[PDB]
Amino acid sequence: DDDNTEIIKSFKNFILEFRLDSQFIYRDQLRNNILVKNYSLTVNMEHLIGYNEDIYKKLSDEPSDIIPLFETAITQVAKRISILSRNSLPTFQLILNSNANQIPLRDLDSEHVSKIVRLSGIIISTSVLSSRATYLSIMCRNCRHTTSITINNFTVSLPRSCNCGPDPYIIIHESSKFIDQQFLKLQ
Amino acid sequence: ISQFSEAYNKILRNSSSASSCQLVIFVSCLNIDALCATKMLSLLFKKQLVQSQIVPIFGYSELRRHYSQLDDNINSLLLVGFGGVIDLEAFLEIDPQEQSFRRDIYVLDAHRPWNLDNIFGSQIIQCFDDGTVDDTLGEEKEAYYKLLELNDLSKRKQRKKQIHEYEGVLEEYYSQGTTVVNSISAQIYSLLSAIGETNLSNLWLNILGTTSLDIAYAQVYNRLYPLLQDEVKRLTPSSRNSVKTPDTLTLNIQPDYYLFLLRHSSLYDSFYYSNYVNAKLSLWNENGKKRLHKMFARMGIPLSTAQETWLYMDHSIKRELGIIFDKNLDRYGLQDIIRDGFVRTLGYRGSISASEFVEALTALLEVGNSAQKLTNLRKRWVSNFWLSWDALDDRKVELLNRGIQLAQDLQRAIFNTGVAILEKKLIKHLRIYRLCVLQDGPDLDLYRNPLTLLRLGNTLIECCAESEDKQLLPMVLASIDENTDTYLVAGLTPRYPRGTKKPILNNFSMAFQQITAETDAKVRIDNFESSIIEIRREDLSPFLEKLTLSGLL
Repeated sequence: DDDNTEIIKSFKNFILEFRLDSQFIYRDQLRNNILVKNYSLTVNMEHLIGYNEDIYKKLSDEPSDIIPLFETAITQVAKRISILSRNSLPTFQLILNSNANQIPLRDLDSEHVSKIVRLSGIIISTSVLSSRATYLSIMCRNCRHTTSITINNFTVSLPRSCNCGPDPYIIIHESSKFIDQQFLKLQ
Repeated sequence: ISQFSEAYNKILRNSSSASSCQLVIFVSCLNIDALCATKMLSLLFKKQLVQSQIVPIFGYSELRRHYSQLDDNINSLLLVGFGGVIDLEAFLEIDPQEQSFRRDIYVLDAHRPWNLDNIFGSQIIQCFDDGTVDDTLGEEKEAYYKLLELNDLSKRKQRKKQIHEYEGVLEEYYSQGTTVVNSISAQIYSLLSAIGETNLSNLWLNILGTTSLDIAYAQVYNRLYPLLQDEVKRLTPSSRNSVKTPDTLTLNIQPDYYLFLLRHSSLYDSFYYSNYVNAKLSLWNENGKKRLHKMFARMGIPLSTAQETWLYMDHSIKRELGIIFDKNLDRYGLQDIIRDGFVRTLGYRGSISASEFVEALTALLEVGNSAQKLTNLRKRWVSNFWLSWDALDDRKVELLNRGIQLAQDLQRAIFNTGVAILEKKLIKHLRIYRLCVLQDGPDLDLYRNPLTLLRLGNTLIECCAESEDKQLLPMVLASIDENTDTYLVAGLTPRYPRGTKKPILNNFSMAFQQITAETDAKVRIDNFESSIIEIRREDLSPFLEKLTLSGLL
C-alpha cells in the first residue's frame, strides 16, 4: 500500500503546511484540542479544496475507504506534537462542516450513495448510547492464536485461519478498546 | 497640461512641512474607479509618509459645504472625478490669492469634454487633461486666444461676425455628451511607473480600475489589454509552480467570463443571473429559461451539479470548463463570453476574478451599510463607502465575502424585479427615444443608490436590445419609496452587441440642463453625475413631456 503512504503524506503536508496568514489554523487546532483532552479535529473543506483540489476529488469519490486513512494520517501527526521521545493516543475523530449545497431530505434517492451529503432537519429522539469496537484482541478456541484486530470505520466478520473451524475466535474484552455511538433519527 | 512626474514634484514641494502637510485628496465619488485610483494614490503617499486627509464626497452640491467650510493651512489640494464637466473656479471662487499661486488643486477626471474655463486661464489647475485629450482639441484652443480680449464700422461688423463665428463652433463644444476616455487609474499608474514602482497589489488596483467600467462599454479598454498584459509580463512571482506557493501566489491570465460570479456562486445561478446572457437567451421568459437547461443538456453537466456551489464541482468539469464552452456556446450565439481576463489567486482562500471583485465592492456600496432625511441617507452612504474601502485591503478578506453574499442577493432582487417589468411590457417606445418608469416595485430601498439603478438600468438596456433590430434607444428609469417623492431618475446609454462602431455620447446631460434652464420643475442635479437627476411626482409628468420635446437627438 504505497498509495496509502502517498495519500497520508499529502494529509500530513496539508496539516503542517496550511497557512491562513499567518497562524496555522489546523496545526494549532490540533494542539489546543489535545490539551483539553478533546482528541478531535475539525477540517474546513473550503481550506481543504483551496489546498489541493485533488484530495477533495478523491474524498468526494470514495469517502469511506479514504477518511480513515485521513484519521490515521492526523493521529500520526499528534504523535509528533503532543508528545516527544528518543501513549496511549487514540486515533482522533475528524469533524468536517462545510457549506456546499444543501440537499433536502426528500431529494435523497440513491445515486449519491457514498458521497458526502450536507442536509437539514429537526432531530426527533436520540437513541441510547452503545459501544462499537475499535481495537480488540482475539484468541482462538484451540490453537489459541493471539490476534490483535484493528477494526476501522466504516459488518466485519472475524478471520477463521491461524479444523480449526468454522469460526474459532473469541473476543477478549479485558483488552479491547471501545468508542461510543448514538443513533439520531431526524424528521 | 503637464508632465505627470513634474506635477508630482510640484505636489511634493508644496506638501511636506511643519506642521504637515496639508492636503485633502477628494475621493469622488461613488465610482469604483475612484477607489481604484485613490487607494494606489494613498499607498504612494504613505510611501513618502506624507500626511493626508481623504474625503468621501457624495453630492456635487455637497462639495461646496466642505471647501467653503474647512480650509486653513492647505496649500496643495487634490480632487478626483469632479470638475471635468462643471468648473469649480466659478463654482468655488477664487478670487485669486497672492502669480505662483499658493494653493494647487489637482483635478483628476476621466470625463469629457473638459470645462472651457478650466484648462485655459491657470488658477486652480494644474489640469489632469493629459494625455487622453491633448489633443487638439483646437476647438477649445481658438475659444480663448480669439475671444480674449477681442471704415471702423465695417471692422466692427467684421469683428462681431468673427466673434459669433467662433461662438458657434464653441457652442458645438462643451455642449456634448459626457463620456469617459480612459480610466483615471490607468493614468495614475502611468504617473506611478515614471517614479518607478512596480508593486503587485498596485497593479491589481489598476486591473480593478480598468475593469470597473466594462459593465459599461470599454470603450478604449478593448485596446487597454496591451497596456495591462504587458505589465503583467513585466513581473512574475515564479517562472513555474512550485504549488502553490502560499506566498506570491499572485494574479495571472485565465479564460474569464462576463458570466456572473462563476467562482463564488453555483453555476446554474451563475448563468441565470448573468447580465449578458439574460439578454440573448430571453431568461425572463419561461419559454427561454428552458433553453438554458438545453445548454446544460448540451454540456452534459447535470442539473444537480449545476445547482451546487462552484468550489465543490467535480474536477473533470473544471478541466473541461474551457473546452465544453467552445464546443457548445458557439451554437447559441453566446460565442462572445470568453475574454482574456485577469485573476489574482490568494491561494488557500480561493481565487478571485478581476470582475467579480468589482461586483463585491459595488455590492458593498448600497448595502451591508425634508433635507435632514436626504442628508442623513447620503451620510449613510458616506459611512458605507469605507466599509467598501476596507474590502480592497488584502489583510482583511473576512468582510470581502460579506460583499459577495450581498452581490448575489442584489441580483436576486434586481433580476426578479427586472422580470416584474417585462411581464407588464412597461417599455414606452415613444418616437425619438425609449423611456420607462417604475411606478411600483418591491424593496425600493435597494434602488435608492445611483449605482443600483446604474446596474438595473444596465441589465434592462441590455435585455431590451440584443440587438434586436432596430435603433438602440437610450433608456430612462424612475423609483420612489420615501423622502417625499424624490423619484430618482438616471440617464442611460445604449449597448451595442460587441460590434462598437461609435461612442454615441449620452445626451441626457444636455437635455436635463435645457430643462433646468426652462421651467426648472423640481429638477435637481444634486447627484454628481450629469446623467442622473431628481424630480417630484407633481412636476415629473410635465418634465417628461418637456423631455419628449424638443428632442436634442
